[PDB]
Amino acid sequence: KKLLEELETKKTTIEEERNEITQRIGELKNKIGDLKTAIEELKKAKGKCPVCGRELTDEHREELLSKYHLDLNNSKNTLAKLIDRKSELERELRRIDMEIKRL
Amino acid sequence: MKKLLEELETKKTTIEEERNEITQRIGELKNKIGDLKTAIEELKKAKGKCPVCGRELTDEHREELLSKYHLDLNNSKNTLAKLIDRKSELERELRRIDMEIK
Ligand SMILES: [Hg+2]
Repeated sequence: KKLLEELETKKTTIEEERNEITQRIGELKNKIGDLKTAIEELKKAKGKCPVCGRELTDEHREELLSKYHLDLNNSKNTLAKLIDRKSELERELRRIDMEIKRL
Repeated sequence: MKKLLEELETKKTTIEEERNEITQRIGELKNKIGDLKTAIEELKKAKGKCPVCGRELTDEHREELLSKYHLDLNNSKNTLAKLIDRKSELERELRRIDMEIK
């Protein structure tokens, strides 16, 4: 019985992880999108920001570019890892059920 | 005669020059129109800071800037519609000058 209890609790723990990961994947995609369109605009700068109009030097443009591309890649590496993790948790869930149904 | 002919050739050329400048305006204009649409798209994303350079972008400045860009966008589209119609007309006149020339 306590075995069943532990399985049921482990199952809710997995679903919580899977639901949080699902939410993280969505946010990361939004972030990745924002980074790309930001990098796009930034490349059009030539002394002034094309979005807000304020002064933006080639030096800063460049640095802002390096920073955003580093943020973009890291977010894509995390996205990929999140996807794999979600797929793994789904197999665990199917398996945790397997054990339950039996008991 | 020979002077009528000259006048016809000289007018033909002034029309091609007009037609060629409008063509160039249209190209620039279109690119300015795409730039305003992309600047507005990014600007709609601001919430305290400019999403592009990270500077402070207050909600008040965002709306004002959004007003200016929308205003320049619609106008640019106004001029563009006009230039295209003018160019279409100049080409009508060019075809008409050639006839007169035969
Ligand atoms: Hg900016």
